Amino acid sequence: LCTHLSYSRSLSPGKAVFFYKTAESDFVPLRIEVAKIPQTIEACYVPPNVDELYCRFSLRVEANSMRPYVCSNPDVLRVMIGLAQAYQRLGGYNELARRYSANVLRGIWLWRNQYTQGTKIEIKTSLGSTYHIPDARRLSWSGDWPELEQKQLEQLTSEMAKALSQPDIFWFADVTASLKTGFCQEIFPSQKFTESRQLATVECSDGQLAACINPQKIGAALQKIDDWWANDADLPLRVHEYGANHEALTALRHPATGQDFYHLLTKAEQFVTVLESSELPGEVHYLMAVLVKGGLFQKG
Amino acid sequence: DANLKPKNIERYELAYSNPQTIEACYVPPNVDELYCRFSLRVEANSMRPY
Amino acid sequence: AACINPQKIGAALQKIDDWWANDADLPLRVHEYGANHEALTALRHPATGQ
Amino acid sequence: NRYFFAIRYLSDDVDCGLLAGRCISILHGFRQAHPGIQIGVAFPEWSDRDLGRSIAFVSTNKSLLERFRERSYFQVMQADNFFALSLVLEVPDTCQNVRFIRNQNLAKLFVGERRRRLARAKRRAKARGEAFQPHMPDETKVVGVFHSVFMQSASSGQSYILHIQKHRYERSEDSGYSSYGLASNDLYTGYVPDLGAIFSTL
Amino acid sequence: NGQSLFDRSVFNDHVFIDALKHVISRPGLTRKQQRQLRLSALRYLRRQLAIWLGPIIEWRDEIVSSGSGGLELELITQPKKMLPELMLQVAGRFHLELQNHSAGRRFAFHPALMAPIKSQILWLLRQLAYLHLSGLTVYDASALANPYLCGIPSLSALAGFCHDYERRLQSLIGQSVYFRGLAW
RNA sequence: CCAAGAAAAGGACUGGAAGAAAUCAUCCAAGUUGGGGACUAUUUUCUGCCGUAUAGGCAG
Repeated sequence: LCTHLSYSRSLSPGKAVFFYKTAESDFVPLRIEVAKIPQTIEACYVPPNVDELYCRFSLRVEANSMRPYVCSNPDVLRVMIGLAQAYQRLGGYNELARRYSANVLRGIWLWRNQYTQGTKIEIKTSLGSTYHIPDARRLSWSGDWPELEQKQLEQLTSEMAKALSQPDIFWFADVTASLKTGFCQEIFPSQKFTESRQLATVECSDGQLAACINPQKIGAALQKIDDWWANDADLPLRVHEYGANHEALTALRHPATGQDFYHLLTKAEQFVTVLESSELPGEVHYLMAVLVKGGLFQKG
Repeated sequence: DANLKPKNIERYELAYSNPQTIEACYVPPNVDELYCRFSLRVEANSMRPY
Repeated sequence: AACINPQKIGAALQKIDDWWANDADLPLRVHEYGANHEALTALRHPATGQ
Repeated sequence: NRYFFAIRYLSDDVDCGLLAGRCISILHGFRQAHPGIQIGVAFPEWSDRDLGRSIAFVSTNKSLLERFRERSYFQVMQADNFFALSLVLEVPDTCQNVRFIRNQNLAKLFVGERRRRLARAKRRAKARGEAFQPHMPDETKVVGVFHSVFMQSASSGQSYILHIQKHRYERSEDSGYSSYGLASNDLYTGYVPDLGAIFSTL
Repeated sequence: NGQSLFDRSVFNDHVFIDALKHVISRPGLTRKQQRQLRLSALRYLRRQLAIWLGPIIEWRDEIVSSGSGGLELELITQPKKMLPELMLQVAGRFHLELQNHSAGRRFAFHPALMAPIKSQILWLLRQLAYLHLSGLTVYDASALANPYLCGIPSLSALAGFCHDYERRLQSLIGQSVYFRGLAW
């Protein structure tokens, strides 16, 4: 290893905002009511006579895991470059793109608000494509998707596979979903972290406030595609260097097992050798996923 | 510890979050374009030692 | 209001130096010792005479 | 002209909101056996931060209050060293009164209440034959401090919360207590002495 | 003085390090063997725990009996009855002291040593929970010892004092009483 | 049983008068802080009647 090594993030959303349409104007925000009772109570629900609620966010994808942002060691750099390319030319970006793409179309980024009478998801991109999932309530992590839907997963996978692997393509997606709702259904936006509770909003250009979901909360949902441990797929974990599992309060790739990122980072010379003899194993899939969610890998 | 002994930490002790305070900046909803501006002056001042 | 510092704009404008090693590559910010921040090194170390 | 007795909780881990609810339920059951009675509930350890670890009952009929004290629940809880009980004695003549009014208006702070109110309003319009055209209020309200008591429904499948406020007494009219020995904002006037005094007895 | 009151070398004993290894122990032996090695290690460590806090307890007893602001100074100044409640804090500091030592990096915060250390500390805390004439004042003493010398009053006068004091006491107590020496 | 034993330093008092610290002065030249991130969970707040009513009052 070496003293300085960093990657930046290769995939990121902006934030999500809730709103509805009227006959008089196209963008009316969903608002939150507060009573000072400081120590307050507050509430948010769809108001009477609005039949459906809209949620929207934007996504940029960048081929930025091909090269270290900073590296202080010429030998570490030579290897990391050789590895990313050794992988790229055998495929594998398709696999990562398939996993990311599946999560967008499924709709899990809606977290606790998935319980609707029918959710429709529409996607537009900067290359001129449009995708349409008429009903997002039925698509599993594991299983065969119904016809015409399986197909759009392949088409979206292809655009993203490119966005992740070739530079100088400026790829944007614009994701809007519609929630068909109940009579006065409660809505669950992001909460504020404090030292009673408060909810998060954003300001509109006209001064009104609106309910929202934070950027990283959308992001945490998209990248939850780690099921390469213990030969038991279950449900996937949010990619983490130690395999953290918040629900059970544990860690699946505890350093004690030799299965964490840092042990694996030191075997790069051996992986490149294998790729040259090539089948891609779980060990290199994990590593590539972490490099995409870049951060500090230092003080070796 | 020096890539040698992995530290004593019990499994559950790493499932905890690490809170932080940060500043951030985002473009507000419904703005069509953002502008950036600056001025530049150039002087013929390399002809002679200050 | 959010801004970009004067010398940060400046560092970008003066990023012009591909005269070393007879191989242009990418240009460096002009520096008396040829510093290269991305690689944490220096291209015109006094030991070279350059 | 007034008699009382008090109960204190001995355990440091006691949940006041859960436990207080049982004493009220007993009072209610007693009220059902003998409709023509009046017994008030007081909180002599009331605070702005919490409800307190003690409860007291106040009335005017000594012989009736003794009968209440003899209810089996209280006797069991004492025997197992959960409760400390006092005897029935006369209320001191040197104190001030408080109301302990309960406020159902606070229900409107929660989504479930608004949903029910509107569902009824829609249906109610059919008699009028006009289109359902509801009209909502503004974004800011101000309310006073209140504490919660956990309550079970009477012969049904529900549970809910009682919201208690404390008002200072002002004298007028004649009295009456609600089924829970609580006061109402209107047309249910009564009061209790604020016996935070002489509490060294338990 | 702003300095640590803790022992400067209780952790410099190679036996201490061994003792820890023995608490951690090993399979393959009989119950009697394991218990004998274990208990011996614990007794040793018990002593070390008493030594480790030694100068600290010494400070307390000396100062409190006779008549600032750091917790290792203030929490010991408090009532002995309170001391048992400091067990978790002491145990914490203990691991830290090991963490800061060249050898203790192999042991500090190891799960194996948790209960042992805590139990022995708790025990210790529960356990924790010649004629001397002082303050004499003389007015107008003769500072001229002999016609040749000024300074400390003549020693012949102190020997004198010891004896007049002895005679007065002897007339009060029926038993023989005798003064071998006198210090100043 | 001490270079041993005993011991009242007291009473009174005018420091005063007078004075100019001043003139002069150039701190300058160059410069990238940066990379990553879940505040909600074994929650307690449901079900109705009167009132034109998301107002105000009520039983369980």
